[PDB]
Amino acid sequence: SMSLQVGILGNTFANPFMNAAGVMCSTEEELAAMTESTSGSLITKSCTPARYYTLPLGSINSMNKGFDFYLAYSARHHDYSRKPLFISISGFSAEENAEMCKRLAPVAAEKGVILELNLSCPNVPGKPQVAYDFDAMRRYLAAISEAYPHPFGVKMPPYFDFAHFDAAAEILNQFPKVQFITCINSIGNGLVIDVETESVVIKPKQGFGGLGGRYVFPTALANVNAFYRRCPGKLIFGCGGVYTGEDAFLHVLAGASMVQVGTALHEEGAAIFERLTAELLDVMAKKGYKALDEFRGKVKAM
Amino acid sequence: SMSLQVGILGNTFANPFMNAAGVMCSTEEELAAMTESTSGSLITKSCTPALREGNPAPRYYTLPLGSINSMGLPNKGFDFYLAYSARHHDYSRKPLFISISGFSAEENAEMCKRLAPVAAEKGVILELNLSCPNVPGKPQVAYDFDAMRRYLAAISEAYPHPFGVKMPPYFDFAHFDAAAEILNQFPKVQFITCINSIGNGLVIDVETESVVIKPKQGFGGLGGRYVFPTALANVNAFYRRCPGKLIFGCGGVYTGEDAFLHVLAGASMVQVGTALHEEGAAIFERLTAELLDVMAKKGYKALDEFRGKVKAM
Ligand SMILES: Cc1cc2nc3c(=O)[nH]c(=O)nc-3n(C[C@H](O)[C@H](O)[C@H](O)COP(=O)(O)O)c2cc1C
Ligand SMILES: Cc1cc2nc3c(=O)[nH]c(=O)nc-3n(C[C@H](O)[C@H](O)[C@H](O)COP(=O)(O)O)c2cc1C
Ligand SMILES: *[C@@H](c1cccc(O)c1)C1C(=O)NC(=O)NC1=O
Ligand SMILES: *[C@@H](c1cccc(O)c1)C1C(=O)NC(=O)NC1=O
Repeated sequence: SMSLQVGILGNTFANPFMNAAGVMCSTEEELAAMTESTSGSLITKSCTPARYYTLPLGSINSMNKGFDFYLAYSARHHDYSRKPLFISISGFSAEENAEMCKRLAPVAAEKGVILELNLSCPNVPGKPQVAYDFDAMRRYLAAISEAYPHPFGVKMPPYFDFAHFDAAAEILNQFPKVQFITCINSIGNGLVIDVETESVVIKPKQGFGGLGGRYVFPTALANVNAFYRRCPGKLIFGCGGVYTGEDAFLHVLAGASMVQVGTALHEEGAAIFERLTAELLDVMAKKGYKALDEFRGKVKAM
Repeated sequence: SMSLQVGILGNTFANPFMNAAGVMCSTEEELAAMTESTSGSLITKSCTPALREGNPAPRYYTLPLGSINSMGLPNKGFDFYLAYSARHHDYSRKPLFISISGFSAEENAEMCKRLAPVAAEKGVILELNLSCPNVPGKPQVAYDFDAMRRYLAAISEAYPHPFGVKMPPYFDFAHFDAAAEILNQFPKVQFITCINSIGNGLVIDVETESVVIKPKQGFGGLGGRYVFPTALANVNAFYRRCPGKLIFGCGGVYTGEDAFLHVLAGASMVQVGTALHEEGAAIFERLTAELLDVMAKKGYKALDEFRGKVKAM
C-alpha cells in the first residue's frame, strides 16, 4: 500500500532515515547498533588520514579512529545485506582527501560503500568551513573528481542568503560526480554560557561550537529547498532538527531524498528509527500518500 | 542597593533593556507605548527615505520557538521618524535611538545630513542597519565587506556624530575578524548591535504543505529562541575584537537569565524583539525583575561587576 522506500544511487533504501555523520558511528559497537536498527542506512564518523553538551533546545559540540579503521569496517565488517553504508571523510587538505579517495576506491567498487565529503566542519582549528570559501570549494571538488572514479556527495554548511545559495550551486553543478548534497552541517560557532557557573559549557575555542537540534530546523529546511531548486540534477539529503516524522515529512516536502538524524538520535538512541518510520507513515496515511516520490519537493507557495 | 543603570554614550539609562528595531516602533502609538514602558530605551523602525507599505501579507509568523518574517521594510518614511525624534519624543523619560536602512550608501548619507542637526539639538542616537535579510535582490550589506566599508565611509563623511551599526550574524572566526578589522577603522562607530535575524530560514506547515509567509518563496529572517546561541557568540566575538566600541546584544531574550548571559558575553544594552512582539511592553517589568533576581542570588550590585566576564572552562 504505502512505502517509505527510496530508490537512489542504484540502491533501494528501506526508508529515508539514517544517522547524521558523527552521531552514533565512531565505535564498532555503535556501528553495529546502527546496522541492527531499523534505519534505512548509516554513515561513519568523518575521518582523517590517521566536547558535546545537551541544551534545552538541541546541542552544541566542539568534537576518529582514522581512515584505516573506517575503511576496514567498510571493507570487511559491515553487513551490506542489512542496509547500504556511507563513509564520511574530512581531510585537512584537498590532497589529504584525495589520497584517501584513491584508497577508498577499490572498496567502494567491490562492496558499494558511498562517500560523503565533509566540506563544512565548523570546529577545525584555524580553518573555517571549506564551503564558505568558494574558490577552495571548487579546488576540493576538482581534486576529488580527478582522484576518485566513483560518484560521491558533499556535506554542506548552512547558507543565509540567496547570493551564496546561487554561488554554491553554480559550483556544484559543474561536477557531475557530485550526485548528492547533504544540507546541513551544524550552524557553526554558536556560544552557550551556563548561568550558575558563568562559564562556557565546552572547552575548546573559547566555548564556540556547532549547533544542532531544534535551533537549526528552519535553516536546514531553507538550505534543503534552496539546493533542491538550484540542483535539480542531483539528490538532496536533509539533515537538521529532525525529532519527529512530521519534521521528516517537512524535509521531504522541501526536497530531501534521505533524512539524517543527529541530536535527536544522540539523546534517544537507535530505537528512534522505529518511532520515526511509524510517525512518517502516519502523516502519509492521513494525507493519502503512498510513496515519498509523490511529495518530495512539492512544498507549495502561499 | 542593586542597580541596572547603564552609563554609556553620554547618557544614563535606567536599565539595559530596549525594543529591537522593527518591533513595536512603527507608529506614534507604539513609540509612545515604548516611552511609557519601563524600558531603558527604545529605537524606531528602520526607515527608508520615503514611506513604504511593505511586502504582501502574511509576512510574519509565530513559530514553536520564535518567529519568521519577511516584513519588507514597511515603514512610515524617514520624515516621520525624524519628526518623532525632533518634536514628539520625551527625552526626560529615556534616550532614543533612530534606525535607518536606506537602499544604498547615498540614500543613507542623505538621511544622515538631515538627521545631524536633530541629533545635535535633541540627542537622538543613530543605529545604521547593515543587515536586513529581506531586501529584494540585495543580500545583507555586511555580508559584502567591500560594500560595508563603502557604507561606513559614506556615512562617516556625511554625519558628524558617533553612530552604531546593526550587524547580521556571522558563523566563523575569519568573518568575525574581517568585520572587526573594518569596524575598528571607523572611529565614529561607537556601538555594534549583534544580531539582526538569522536570514533566509524557511518554515512549511504540515497540514497545508505550504510555506507560512508569502514573499520570496517563503524564506524569511528568524528571531527568537532559535537565534540565542548565535546571538551570544556574535556579542562575545565582537566584544573581544572591538574593545573600543560598545556591543548591544539582540536575539533570543525571553527572560532575565537570557539578558544576564548577553551582559556576561559583553552586552551593554539588551534589545528584545520577538518576545516583545508576543508579550507587549509589560515584558520590561518582568525582565528587570528577573535580571535583578539573578544578580541578587550572585551578590552583584551593578552590571559592571559581570559585564564581559564570561569565564573559560
Ligand atoms: C557530536 C556531533 C558530532 C558531529 N560530527 C560530525 C562529523 O564528524 N561530520 C559531519 O559531517 N557532521 C558532524 N556533525 C553534524 C551532524 O552530522 C549534523 O549535521 C548536525 O548535528 C545537524 O543535525 P541535527 O539537528 O539532527 O543534530 C556532528 C554533530 C554532533 C552533534
Ligand atoms: C517583525 C520584525 C521586524 C523587524 N524589523 C527590523 C528592522 O526594521 N530593523 C532591524 O534592524 N531589525 C529588524 N528586525 C530584527 C530584530 O531587530 C532582531 O534583530 C531580531 O528579531 C532578533 O531578536 P529577537 O530574537 O529578540 O527577535 C525585525 C524583526 C522582526 C521579528
Ligand atoms: C567536523 C569534524 C571533521 C572531522 C573529524 C571531526 O572529529 C570533526 C565536525 C563537523 O563536521 N560538524 C560538527 O558539528 N562537529 C565537528 O566537529
Ligand atoms: C530589514 C529592513 C530593511 C529596510 C527597511 C526596513 O524597514 C527593514 C529587516 C531587518 O533588518 N530585519 C528583519 O528581521 N526583517 C526585515 O525585514
